[PDB]
Amino acid sequence: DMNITVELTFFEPYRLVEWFDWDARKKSHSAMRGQAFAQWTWKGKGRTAGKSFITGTLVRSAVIKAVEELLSLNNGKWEGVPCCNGSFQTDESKGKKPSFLRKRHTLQWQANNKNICDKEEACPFCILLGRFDNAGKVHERNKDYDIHFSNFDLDHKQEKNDLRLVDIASGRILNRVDFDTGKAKDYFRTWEADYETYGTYTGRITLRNEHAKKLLLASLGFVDKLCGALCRIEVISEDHNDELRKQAEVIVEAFKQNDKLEKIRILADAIRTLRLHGEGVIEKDELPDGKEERDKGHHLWDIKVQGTALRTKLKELWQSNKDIGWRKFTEMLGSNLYLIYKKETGILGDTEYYSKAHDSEGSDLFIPVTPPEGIETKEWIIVGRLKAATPFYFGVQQPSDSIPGKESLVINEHTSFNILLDKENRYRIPRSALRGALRRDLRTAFGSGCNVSLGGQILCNCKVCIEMRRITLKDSVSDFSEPPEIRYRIAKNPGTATVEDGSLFDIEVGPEGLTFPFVLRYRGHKFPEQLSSVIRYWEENDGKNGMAWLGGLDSTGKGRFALKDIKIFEWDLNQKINEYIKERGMRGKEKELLEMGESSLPDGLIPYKFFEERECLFPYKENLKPQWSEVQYTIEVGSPLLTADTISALTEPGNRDAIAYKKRVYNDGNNAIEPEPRFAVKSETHRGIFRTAVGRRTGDLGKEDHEDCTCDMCIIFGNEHESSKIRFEDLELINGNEFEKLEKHIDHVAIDRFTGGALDKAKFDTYPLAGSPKKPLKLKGRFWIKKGFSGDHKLLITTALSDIRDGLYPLGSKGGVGYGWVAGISIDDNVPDDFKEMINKTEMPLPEEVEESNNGPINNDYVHPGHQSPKQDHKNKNIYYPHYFLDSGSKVYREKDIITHEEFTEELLSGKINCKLETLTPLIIPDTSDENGLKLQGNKPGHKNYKFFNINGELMIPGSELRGMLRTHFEALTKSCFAIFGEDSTLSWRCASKTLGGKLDKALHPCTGLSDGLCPGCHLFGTTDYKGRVKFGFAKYENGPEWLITRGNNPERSLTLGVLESPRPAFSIPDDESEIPGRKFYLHHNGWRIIRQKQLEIRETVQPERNVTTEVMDKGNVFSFDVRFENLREWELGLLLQSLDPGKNIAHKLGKGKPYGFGSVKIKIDSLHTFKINSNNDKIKRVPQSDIREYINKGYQKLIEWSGNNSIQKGNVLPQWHVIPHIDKLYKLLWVPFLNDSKLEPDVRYPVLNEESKGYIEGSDYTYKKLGDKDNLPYKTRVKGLTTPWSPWNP
Amino acid sequence: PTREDIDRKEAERLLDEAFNPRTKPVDRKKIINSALKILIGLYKEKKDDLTSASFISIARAYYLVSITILPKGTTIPEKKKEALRKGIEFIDRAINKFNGSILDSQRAFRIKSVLSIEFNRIDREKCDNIKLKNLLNEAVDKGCTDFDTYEWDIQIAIRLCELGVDMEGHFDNLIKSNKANDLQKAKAYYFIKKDDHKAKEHMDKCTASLKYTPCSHRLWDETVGFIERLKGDSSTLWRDFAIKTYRSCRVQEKETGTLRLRWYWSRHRVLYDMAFLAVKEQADDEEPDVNVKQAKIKKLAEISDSLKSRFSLRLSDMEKMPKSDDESNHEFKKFLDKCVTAYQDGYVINRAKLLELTQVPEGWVVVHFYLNKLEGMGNAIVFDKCANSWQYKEFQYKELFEVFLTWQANYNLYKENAAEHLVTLCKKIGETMPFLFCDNFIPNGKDVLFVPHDFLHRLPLHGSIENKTNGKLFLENHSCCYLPAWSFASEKEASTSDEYVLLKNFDQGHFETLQNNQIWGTQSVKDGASSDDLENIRNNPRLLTILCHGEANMSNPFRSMLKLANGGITYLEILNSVKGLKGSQVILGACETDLVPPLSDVMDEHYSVATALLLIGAAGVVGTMWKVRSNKTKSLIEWKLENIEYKLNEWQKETGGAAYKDHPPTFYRSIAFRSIGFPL
RNA sequence: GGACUUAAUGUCACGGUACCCAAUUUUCUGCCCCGGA
RNA sequence: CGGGGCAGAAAAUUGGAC
Ligand SMILES: [Zn+2]
Ligand SMILES: [Zn+2]
Ligand SMILES: [Zn+2]
Ligand SMILES: [Zn+2]
Repeated sequence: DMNITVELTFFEPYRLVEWFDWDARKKSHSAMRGQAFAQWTWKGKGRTAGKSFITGTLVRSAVIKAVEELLSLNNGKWEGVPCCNGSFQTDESKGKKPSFLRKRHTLQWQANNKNICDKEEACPFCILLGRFDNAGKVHERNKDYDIHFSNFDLDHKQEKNDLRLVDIASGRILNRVDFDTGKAKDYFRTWEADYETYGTYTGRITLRNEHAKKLLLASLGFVDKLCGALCRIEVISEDHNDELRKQAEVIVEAFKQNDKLEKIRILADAIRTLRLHGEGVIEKDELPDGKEERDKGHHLWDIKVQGTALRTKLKELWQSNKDIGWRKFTEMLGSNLYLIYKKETGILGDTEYYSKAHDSEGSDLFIPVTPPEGIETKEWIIVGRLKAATPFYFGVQQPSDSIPGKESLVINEHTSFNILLDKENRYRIPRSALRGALRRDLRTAFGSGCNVSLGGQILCNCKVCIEMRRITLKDSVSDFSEPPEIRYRIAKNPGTATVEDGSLFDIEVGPEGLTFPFVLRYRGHKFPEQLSSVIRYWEENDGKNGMAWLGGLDSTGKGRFALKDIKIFEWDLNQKINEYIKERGMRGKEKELLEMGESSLPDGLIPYKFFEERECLFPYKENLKPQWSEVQYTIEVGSPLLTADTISALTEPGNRDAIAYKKRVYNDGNNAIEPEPRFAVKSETHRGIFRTAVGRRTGDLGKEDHEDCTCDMCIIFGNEHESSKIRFEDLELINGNEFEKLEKHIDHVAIDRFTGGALDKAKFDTYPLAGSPKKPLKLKGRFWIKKGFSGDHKLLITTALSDIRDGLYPLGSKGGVGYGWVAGISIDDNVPDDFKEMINKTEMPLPEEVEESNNGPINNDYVHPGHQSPKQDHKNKNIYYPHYFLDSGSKVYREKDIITHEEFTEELLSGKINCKLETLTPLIIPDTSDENGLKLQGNKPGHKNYKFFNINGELMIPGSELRGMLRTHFEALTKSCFAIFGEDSTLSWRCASKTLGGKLDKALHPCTGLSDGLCPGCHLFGTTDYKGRVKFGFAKYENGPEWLITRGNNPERSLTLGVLESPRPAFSIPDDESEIPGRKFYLHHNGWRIIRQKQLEIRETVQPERNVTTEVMDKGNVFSFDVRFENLREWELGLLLQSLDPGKNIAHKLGKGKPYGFGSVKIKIDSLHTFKINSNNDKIKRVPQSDIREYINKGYQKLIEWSGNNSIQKGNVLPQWHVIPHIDKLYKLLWVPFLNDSKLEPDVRYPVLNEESKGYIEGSDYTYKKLGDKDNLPYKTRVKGLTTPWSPWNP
Repeated sequence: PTREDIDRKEAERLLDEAFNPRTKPVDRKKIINSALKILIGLYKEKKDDLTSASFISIARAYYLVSITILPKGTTIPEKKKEALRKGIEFIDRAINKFNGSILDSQRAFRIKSVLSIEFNRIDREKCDNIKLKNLLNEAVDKGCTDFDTYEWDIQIAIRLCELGVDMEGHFDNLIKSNKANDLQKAKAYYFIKKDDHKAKEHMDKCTASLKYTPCSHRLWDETVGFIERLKGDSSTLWRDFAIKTYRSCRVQEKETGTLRLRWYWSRHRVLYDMAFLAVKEQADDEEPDVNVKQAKIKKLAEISDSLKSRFSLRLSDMEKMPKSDDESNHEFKKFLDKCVTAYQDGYVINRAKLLELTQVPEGWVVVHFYLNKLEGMGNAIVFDKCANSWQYKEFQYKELFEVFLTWQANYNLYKENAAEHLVTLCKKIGETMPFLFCDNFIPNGKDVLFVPHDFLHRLPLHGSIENKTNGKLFLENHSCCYLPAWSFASEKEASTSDEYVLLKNFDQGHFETLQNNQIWGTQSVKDGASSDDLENIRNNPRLLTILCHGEANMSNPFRSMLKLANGGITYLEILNSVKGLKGSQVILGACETDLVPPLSDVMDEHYSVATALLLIGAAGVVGTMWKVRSNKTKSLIEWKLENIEYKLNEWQKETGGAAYKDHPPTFYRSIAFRSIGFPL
């Protein structure tokens, strides 16, 4: 008779359940499921407190199981005293059933006994079992028990026995995944406790027979698991969150009052990222300010929240709080605001299923197993580390629904997608995910398996379950406790090629390069070969990649781990069991073993040297290796690249509108985040490009919905019923160290279509990476392909790769103006040979090029008559105005059957155009990145100096200017609507009726929706709700003599301009009695000599700082660029070709200084190609001149049909463009009068100051005073002179 | 609002068109989805509001929703339960509404009552009989007795009458109404007036009409439930009712889907058990003539044979179906469409050659086995050709199952070392069925053909040990043969060539003396035989051995494939490919547990590849029941090569396989062989 | 020392991967002439 | 006798499948 007190310690999180009476336990499914957990009971009605305990019956069950195993391992003996088989059966008659009714196998052995166990004598097994006692199924005095187990209580030894459940436990949800499809079902939830603070339980055990003490102690020392975690057994506030929620409600009310509600996700969940910065950013107010007038620009930080602005704000609230911390403050503010907004804004198949407990007659059996005598048992341990080669993600649910103790409704789900962490904000790998991945890989390696069933009257006997019943793992935590980053994701509408409705969400991911502990234990007779195959598959070494997939989002390449530093040891349970008991099997001391020398290992633990290498196991060669195949390639980009990032752009202090994407990478060495970020292109874009290309190729993108569809896309890329069979990864820049300035500053602006001046609130800039044709960027990535693909699918993938190589799909944003254009693709040499052979087969063969008959420089043959007023005056006497207005319409044709982007129609062409540009007058393309480039802002302050646009020291022309010029020309030709206009403006004299938008005609207003109809210009070039069908690229420099070298005081490659400022709309409209004339155009001349000669004392104390100095380009320079189009009709292509080159003696205008005769260029077409997409997979070819002339004639026919006249007959008429009035008027504006030997140099100048000018010459009195009064020039005469080209103002 | 009435009127067209059976289920599911989604959005838009008249429509559409969500399940759907459970909550709130209209309240109570009836049909613990009784009484109180226009009132009245509520005041209008089928009239006649003639006539008409109703229909469920209720009351009509229903079911089942198919409705096992019980009970009488008794026993054997023929499968398996070019593309799709349409029909509108059992060669004895689940009893029917007699007996199988499970569990861990439990299993088999060793049941010195049942298919019936001090084996005095069903026996005349074939594919050179003998055929692929190499024998040889592995499939019997040097030939492929093995003798190397999966229940209807070989035209197969060493297989192959005119039991007996007391390993290694096929 | 808090000849819950589907993108020329105490 | 404008606007922030 003795009383021993024992304590129990946990090393992993364990599980908790609510306590119910045995009679009432049948009503609750969760209580029936959790019958082997720890129990929790409330203390008072309507309470949130209580205390937890562990029943002694469960400990008794574990102890007797350990006794059975120990006796089995020693052939039914212990310390030389034999034991018998015991008893585990009862009769329904003459008695009653026990309360738990075992459902597993029982280890048995040979009796080897001579005396039947009775009340006078019994073996230690029959003493530990309450066989011959005075206590039965009813507890009466507790004294009759020969051996008694008491309840185990939590050690609240410190203080505050009033313990709350919210401070000990937390909620989580698990699920079951189907092997064949990859989807899940029948989830369930449980409770998880904290082992670091509440992990000790104390209880008492009473024993009254001295014939089983040693066996009981050994069994106590042999128990390894309890309540779902590894265990050891030894023998001795409201104010904060309330105020912040009130402030969040105040901010929501203010946002709704200001009519900015969808913007709330630009404040909330976007200021949450400040947890990665620290308090320094707010303590110094280094936020990127807003300029917007250089006085009080908001840049997100000036709001109307019923007080001061949002800048006289949390800088005064962090000081107020200073308690929860920066991280908690930002996180709680963001979460509260997001939840409030989601609440403000916003069928079947839930199927939460718990395994039932069966009850039927004849459903209980006793199955004994007798192992052979002489067999040996061992115990193997595997230790190592798991390294993340890619960002990972383990999913959880919203914390508002994970409160342990609490909980007419339909589906409504969030969009935040949190990640799993512990109470100290460290990263965690749960045991359930590792066990699931291991089971899946084991079933794959074996070749056969079973789908897990939950009823379980008899346990399964398949190949996988037998091995899985011997495998033990551990929970893993890291040493990194820093906030994670956020990935954004959208979807595209296949129709308009724009962002679709309800298509935004975000996920949280961890860094790449972290390491986690790894433990695995196996107990049995022989170490399997499938487990070795799985371990070798997971390991990485000498050019091999680890192939461990963990967690979710495997389709976008998230969570590929690698196993390293593997060590394998081995116990011997037939002669070294005392050492195993004494050392407790190294439970909870595995890192020491990972970092221990060979000589320091304790007795019984020896290294294992029989671990097979690769290529010698039959598995992993027929099952595991061909599972996933790797394809690697490099992409060369010869254009600036910009994958936009908004939150970073509005958070970092650079004060830039848009910046590039980058990520954080963890470094194993020195255990720190590498402070140099890495630029990359996200795997989501990589997947989307391939999916869209394949869908458009095979024509499955046009289907309305894919609920139960099984199209080709649903087979290759998966759908909501089955997972995807292709997995993508990231494209990372690899040659970033070869650039002296990796990023370039580029500016953009929008030009009004009426006054030729920059529009209001239309200025913006980008910060892309720097790429040039002679120095391109390099990106390297990969993707994986599953086995079982047919030849057609491989052909489709190869065709998609070839399409990407050719340049059909640019990367990033702003691809219509020359960004992200691909130059070539270089496949690696380790890809499968058949893939390379297919790439060679599908490579574009020799095109059907014309044998130099009519495939040379295509030059138009057309002569415009030109204006006759300057033709009859070769003495240069008349004076003309720099600009005139063009009037047409108003009758705009609109189309409703607009062409979608999701199909290559058979009767529509798609190709590319190559052209050259030649300059006639000096060209100026300013570079606004540096305002002091010539380095002359010293002795002369306030004088801006630019140079010519260049990337890596190569002169270029941006595609935006070319796109704008040709778009304006096409709009003028096709009498489309005004794309850019200043709707609101007022006019004053030295008080009008309406604004400038009221005088504009109704039909000429810009298109605002896809229902009314799209004019040809908007239908061809694009709108905010409709992506355009043409693309333009950058132009490079090929040859040319030099810059415009002069001889003065400044550098010879520079010039000083004059005064140009403030276009005045209130000049063509005298007072409220006239409508707008229309588009404004300039004229070609040679007035740039006046600036050149008046230089050198154009600067001598006449213009202090109103002028600028910039480099110039000389005549005879050549540039070359490309133009792309797809799904084009015939007359559309004809009009495009005609506008790209109207003919001879007609040119365009481009650059700065147009009213001074600067920037006149001519464009000629070098060639033209067109690829045809049919069932036979046709290739590209060069068209002859005849079909091009047919295209132009068809365009003329369409235009003359649009004219509406019926008197003029239609047919095969040679193209005379002077017949149409507005076309002739437009072409009169672009006539070059100094090209041939017909110099006829005119004189075009703005009117000079009245009497005190500098260049004013006596005579005609051309100043504004004479032509500014209604005595010498009536208003109607002024309007007529303005709306008539080449009209002299000399008289 | 003025929007609410127009929206309800527009959305009611789609919900009232749901009573049109013309539309296919694939479109019915989407139209009802749209008709439900137009209404459910109003809930999340107008939370805590509505006119309380469109509130009942949410529950009414939800009732019809659980018509297409029922399939794609194995044994019980988890969404059919959820649909009614959710529709109850969306009608409880409509009940609490204070509109106060008469017709609206009547319709709401009608919908609630029918939903509760369905819930009680599919779930009892969540809806007891008392609650249903009270709800139906309340529905009757409001005046839900419009029998002339709506069958829902008829269903409510029948359900109330079946519970014990007297309904004499509505019987006349219940009978008169034309919207009542035959079963409802039979129930009204039996449960109200206690009449028998009208009930017999009406349910006879119903059973006769049942011949043209697929097994997916609910009418089968109602019929079996009514027959079970009649049996519970100790009536007399059930004995004939069960037999007639079984006849109708057997006639209807003959649709010939790939020659072996079913649907797996919940019933069709209790129905067969009830028919068996009724026939046995009516045969237990002391009729003055014995010919009627012989006819009754022959009918019992006929019922057993009709049950044992085919096997059933579930939708998860019959969808994930390996395909061929001839049958899988057409017959499977037609069967699937027919079954689905039949399932979604009654919920919308209510309105070789088989031989002879007595054709056996002289000197043969046939034994038929049947395991009754309704009463937990065993049966054994024998027929003697010479004496022209039939007998039957009974036994208990509640501990034989446990002994077999113990043997299987020990064998799965210690293959050879589990030979001690085999002796115990054989002794238990001998003790449980003592009529095998009785001269009055099976005369000594004859041939025995076994036709076992579900879990008896895996027992070595030829190695039983008699229950005495020095009991002997069964095969010592007899010579046994096996057959999965009597329907697999066909007339066959031995007209074949005299060539031998070999097909070897293994991992190690365990067969070195083999593959080098002179007598092997020239079409042998001994060096890595492939799947299409088997299809190159077309001369009807006499012997053929295939030494290779096997792959086991746990759910689809059609997916188990024979392991070769290729992707493998499966059950469907072996039925659709091999055409040149008619009338020959086949020998397999060593596999009987590498193909069939382990079993957990008392039943199993899985088939091996030996039945596939029997289906293509082979006259007999010889295989090993469990894994043995290659020495015995090679010795048997050489013995079969040397001669074919000697029996197999003689070889087993002369090799000392009857020494189970001395060396259990010898018994284990020797009694593993058995012969499949009936020599006609 | 004890209830709140177990029942004893029978607890495979280490019997279940929060799992599947979606391109931060569409559109826009770093341009320029009359004035008002 | 005198004089600088613009340094972004407009939309999509979740839908389903179980
Ligand atoms: Zn004992
Ligand atoms: Zn299994
Ligand atoms: Zn599809
Ligand atoms: Zn337009």
